[PDB]
Amino acid sequence: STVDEMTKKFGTLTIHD
Amino acid sequence: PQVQFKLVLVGDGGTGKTTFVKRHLTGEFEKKYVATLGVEVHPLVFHTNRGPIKFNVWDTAGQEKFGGLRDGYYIQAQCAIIMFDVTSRVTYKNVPNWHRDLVRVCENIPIVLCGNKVDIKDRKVKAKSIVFHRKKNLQYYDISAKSNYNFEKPFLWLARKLIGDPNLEFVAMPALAPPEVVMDPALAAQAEHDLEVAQTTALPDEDDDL
Amino acid sequence: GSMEGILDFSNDLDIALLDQVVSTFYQGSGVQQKQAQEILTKFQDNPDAWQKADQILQFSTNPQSKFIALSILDKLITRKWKLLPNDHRIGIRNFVVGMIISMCQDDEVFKTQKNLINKSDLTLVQILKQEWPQNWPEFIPELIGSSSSSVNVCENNMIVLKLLSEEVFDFSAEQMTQAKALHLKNSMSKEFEQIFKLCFQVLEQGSSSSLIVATLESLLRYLHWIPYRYIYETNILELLSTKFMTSPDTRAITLKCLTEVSNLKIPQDNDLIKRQTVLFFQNTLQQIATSVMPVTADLKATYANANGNDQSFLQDLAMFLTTYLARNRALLESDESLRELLLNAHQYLIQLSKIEERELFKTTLDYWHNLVADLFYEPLKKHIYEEICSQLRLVIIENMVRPEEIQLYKSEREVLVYLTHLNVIDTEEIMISKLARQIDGSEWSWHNINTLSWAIGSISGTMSEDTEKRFVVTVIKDLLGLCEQKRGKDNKAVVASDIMYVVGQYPRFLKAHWNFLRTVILKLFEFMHETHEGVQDMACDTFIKIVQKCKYHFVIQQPRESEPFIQTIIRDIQKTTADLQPQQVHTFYKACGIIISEERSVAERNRLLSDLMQLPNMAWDTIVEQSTANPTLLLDSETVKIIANIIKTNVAVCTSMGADFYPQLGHIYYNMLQLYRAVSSMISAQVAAEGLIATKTPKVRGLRTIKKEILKLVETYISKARNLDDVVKVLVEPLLNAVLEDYMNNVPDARDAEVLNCMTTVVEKVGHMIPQGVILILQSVFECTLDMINKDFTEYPEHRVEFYKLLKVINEKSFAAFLELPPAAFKLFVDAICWAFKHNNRDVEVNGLQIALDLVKNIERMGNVPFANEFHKNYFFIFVSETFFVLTDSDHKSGFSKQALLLMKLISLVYDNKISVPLYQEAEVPQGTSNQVYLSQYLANMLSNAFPHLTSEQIASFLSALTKQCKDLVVFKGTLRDFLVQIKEVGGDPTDYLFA
Amino acid sequence: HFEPVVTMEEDEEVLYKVRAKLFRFDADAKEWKERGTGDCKFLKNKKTNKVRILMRRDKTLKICANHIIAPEYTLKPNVGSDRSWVYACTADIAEGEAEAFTFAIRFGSKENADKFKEEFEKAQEINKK
Ligand SMILES: Nc1nc2c(ncn2[C@@H]2O[C@H](COP(=O)(O)OP(=O)(O)OP(=O)(O)O)[C@@H](O)[C@H]2O)c(=O)[nH]1
Ligand SMILES: [Mg+2]
Ligand code: NA
Repeated sequence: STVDEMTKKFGTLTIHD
Repeated sequence: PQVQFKLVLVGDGGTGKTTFVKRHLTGEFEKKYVATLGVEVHPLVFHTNRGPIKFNVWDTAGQEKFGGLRDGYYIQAQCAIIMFDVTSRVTYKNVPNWHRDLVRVCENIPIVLCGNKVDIKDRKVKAKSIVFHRKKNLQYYDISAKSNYNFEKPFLWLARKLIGDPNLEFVAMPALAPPEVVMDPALAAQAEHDLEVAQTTALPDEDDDL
Repeated sequence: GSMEGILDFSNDLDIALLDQVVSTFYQGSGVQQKQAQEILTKFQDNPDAWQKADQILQFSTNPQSKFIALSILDKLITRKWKLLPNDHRIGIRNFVVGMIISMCQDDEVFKTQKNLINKSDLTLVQILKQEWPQNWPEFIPELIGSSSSSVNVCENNMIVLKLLSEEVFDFSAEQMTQAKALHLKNSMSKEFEQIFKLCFQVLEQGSSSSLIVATLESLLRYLHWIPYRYIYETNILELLSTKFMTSPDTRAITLKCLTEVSNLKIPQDNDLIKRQTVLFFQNTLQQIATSVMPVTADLKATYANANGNDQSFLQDLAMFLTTYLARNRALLESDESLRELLLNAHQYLIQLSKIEERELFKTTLDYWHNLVADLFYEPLKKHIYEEICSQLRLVIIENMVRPEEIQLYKSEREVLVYLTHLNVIDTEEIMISKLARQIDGSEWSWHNINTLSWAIGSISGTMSEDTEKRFVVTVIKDLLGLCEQKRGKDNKAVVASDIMYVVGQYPRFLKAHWNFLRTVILKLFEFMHETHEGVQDMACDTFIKIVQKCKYHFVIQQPRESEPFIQTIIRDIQKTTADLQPQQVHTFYKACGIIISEERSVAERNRLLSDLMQLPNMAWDTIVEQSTANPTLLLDSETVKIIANIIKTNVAVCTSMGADFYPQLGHIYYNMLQLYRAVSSMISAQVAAEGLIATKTPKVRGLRTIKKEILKLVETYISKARNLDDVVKVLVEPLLNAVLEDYMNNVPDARDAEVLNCMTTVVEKVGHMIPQGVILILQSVFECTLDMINKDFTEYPEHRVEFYKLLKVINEKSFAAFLELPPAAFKLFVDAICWAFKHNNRDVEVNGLQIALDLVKNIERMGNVPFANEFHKNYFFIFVSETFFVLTDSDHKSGFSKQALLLMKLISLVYDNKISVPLYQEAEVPQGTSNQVYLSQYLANMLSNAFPHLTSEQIASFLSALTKQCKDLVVFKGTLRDFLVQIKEVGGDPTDYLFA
Repeated sequence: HFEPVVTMEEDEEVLYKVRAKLFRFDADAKEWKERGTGDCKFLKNKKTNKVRILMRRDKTLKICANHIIAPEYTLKPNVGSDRSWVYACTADIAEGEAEAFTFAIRFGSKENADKFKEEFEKAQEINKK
């Protein structure tokens, strides 16, 4: 679950505000 | 101007001593190897935050047959650049020799060791091998007269040691408002002619990035 | 005008006119200075100029004139000295000794004219090299005798003895014969008892700092060669480590002396020497702590401020501590009472390591590597250095460098990987808490987050898998939080790059966690659409970087996935790469190629290959249909871009797939070679219409790119090809007909050097299977390329280089192609090889000598047949004399070894009677004459004419020795180097060649 | 109270900035020589409304181009480049005193070179006024 919650945060990574 | 220092540039023939200086004087890149006969003195000014600094650059001859006065050129030099070629192992083997003759005339001066031609893909004198500077207290810089990699560095370092300020930086020289020169009929002929030859002589190194 | 008077040697030299010319040079400028320079040079090079030297040295008041007088004398002494009459030799010795003594007596001149004094000493030292000790046996006793009287003379005699030691022991190898080096070395070694006696007395009785520095400066040079007993069995270690570390004028030189002491040859099993080696180190550190700075001093701030000679001193300190501790730290690790000394010296190195100076940092990092390696392997050591190592972790992390600065990065990573193993818990802590200080903003900057990322990625695969997992998740969570926190897409891009940098460095984690790997790759595909500077490159770099490491996880079907992910990448390949530049697309395609190579089912790999090449094959086919039916469309520059990108895309895939690329190559091969011909026609047509300037135009350079990328694709494939039957049967014959005639029949400026490069790879891989094709290659490119490059050494640099590679590999692989050359054409082959000898360009020089050497081996391998017999009668003495010419002209020193090897091989053939024919022609020598005798006779004559100042004895001796030594290579080289010294001077000793 | 612890481009606005390499034609030889590489700026003076080219070299920051974008100058193409312009300059003061040059200036791509020619002509339309 710790790896999966991290994977989900990674999904939303963006360069824009 | 009044604050000026004599610099001696020494090292094997072909290493790019003159090319390096010409790049600093005019901005150009000399492709041809035309050996220096003895020495050529070239005045070279930099603008710094502590006023302007000038180097009298004695560009000396690396080949032995064109060597001229040899260590006669080193007398009362206040700093030096020892140059070699990272593509040619023998130029780095001769660095101890160039240093020997230099320090015997110039006992106590700031010296930079420069490994030129690092732009070349097949490098022969590896970074790992370059250690001669350590015990002799020389500053070392990988440079390239072609790519301008670290080309400012040797002069910046020497400037700092000679003036005695480690925070000395180079700065933008003052840009005066240029003139509004209207052109006359009497120069229109030779400008017309010179432009015809220019357009129809291709620019060097079109594969380069800029 | 008046300045060219001194060149008129028919009159007495006007000394005031010399000083004008000398002043004008050293103090003038512009035209004035440059005219004076050429006249000083013509004066100095005048062979008679030395006669007017004692004239200058007594009459002139200018030191610069006197310096040039000594420079002219110095030239005579090293080169024409034994040619002089014996009264001149004594006369010159007398006024060099007399001038030196004269200048030392006068305190004004002794102080102010250091440059002229030191040059006089060096000029004296050249005389000693000629005359001492055989013709000056009482030099050393009379030197030591004068040193008691005048302190100035004593100090100057230390400078002389320093320079003497240098020229005998440090700089003799190049500049003297082996026999003369040994003579001077034994002669110095025999009288050193008396010299050390003087130095040690001067160092104890120590009245004068300039004298003491001069003595310590000489000592430094003695330490390169003297036996350890002079250091250990006298009191001199106590003096160096205590007395001379206190005073700052002596400190610098003393530390360099102790640095060299630490490298002395020492018996490794004697407990008094071990206590004595501990003692001097203990003292030296004690003086630093109380006289210079304590262990807690911020040396980063000191060095940066650059006062006095502090930077040189701190450099010397690093050198001293590293040198000693590398050799001797074992002596301090077992005693309890030496533990503080051990750790204090290491703490100084920790503080030295914080200094902002790349080259210094490198020096200390070599030591840190040495240590942590030893702590990783050696039992029971690491616990001693737990506190030193913990600080080092911070020092290395805070100074981490980008991977692109290859070498400094490698050393850092190595050290950091050892320190991570030694204590994983501490490393993780230090890295995480540094991350928290990026989040809180105290240490926040673009540079600082980048260095931490490079540091975190450097220790990959060192932690346990289970610890790594927790560490990476924590690091990635925090970096994601940092991106979301930050504002302005400059800041966001720096962190996104670092996030993606770090995940790229942990493939083991990506391998274990498919879900996460998939997210990272899809995120990179979103980043391939960002216009912001650097982002698309970073996305493509990271993609192929992940792909290289985790290849298997793309090519197989994962759990809960309908297909292997390679298929999913290929389907949206148009959409994914739509906003990328052409070179970035090629990297994408190259990456896709790596993955496809892992599929070992042939049907599937070929299917994936054709799927991957879909867009470029559909673009290709429509261009072929267009431009074959009407070649008018090939003039458009936009079509030329599209075609070059298709070929470049093929090169990129072929690079990563190699032998697996064949089915794609087969799809385009024949149409591609037809395109090559069509493009060639346009280039030749444009050249006739526009002139040689056409080759510079964007129009023609575009077309030439097409040809070059076609040549590059084929070269790339054949270099890696596994099925050589199909290379010969299908690829070769079409390729040769397409490229060879076009090359030959273009003007030199339109010839692509890549044609040569391509052919080299063909001859390399399959030359042995195509003897008729290799003959075709020579006929088409040999003579016409040789004519481009045989006028000068500069023009057509790439062609020149690739030309000798091709001849090299032909001479190795299909030597029979040279046999079928007409005799006239085979003569040009020999001419071309020797032409390569004379190049300064190392690429050409090395192959020139290599070809020459292999040719000789190939002719030898034929044995007693008429081609090999005719080859020796025609070309043996050409290679011998052409090799000798480059060995002895002082402009091809870089090629010495392979020159020597080639020369030995040529000589060994005659010594072993391997040439089965008279090298001499009809009636030139008596009938019953061996090649050995005629070889000695030919060379004796050759050298006599090339070097007329050598005696017949010098030459006959040299050759007798050289031919004896033609089985032992390094000895042979020794004899050659002796000959290179002797040709630079007159009256060299012929017995020097018996040195064995 | 506690006492505390005790270029000449100011008057100008940046209209266009592009990265470029500048050459001068040495008429005596038959060759171009590099003069500098860096940011080439178009600078409108707030007093006179006069636009000039200012181009400095990287790192040393020495001036390698300093002249008015005069209405009379015309940008010609070079034979060996699709991303370059060449033109006569009657007075440049990058070295010190005014002096005539045949300049050529090459950009990263054709698209930049085209935008240069557009902005260059816009500058000339200001200097006629
Ligand atoms: N690739 C590359 N070539 C260089 C560089 N610097 C110089 N060269 C080449 O070196 C050749 C000769 O350089 P010079 O400056 O004449 O060398 P030098 O040391 O002045 O020669 P001497 O005057 O004989 O001492 C030229 O053809 C240059 O093209 C460099 O940074 N990179
Ligand atoms: Mg030169
Ligand atoms: Na890394």
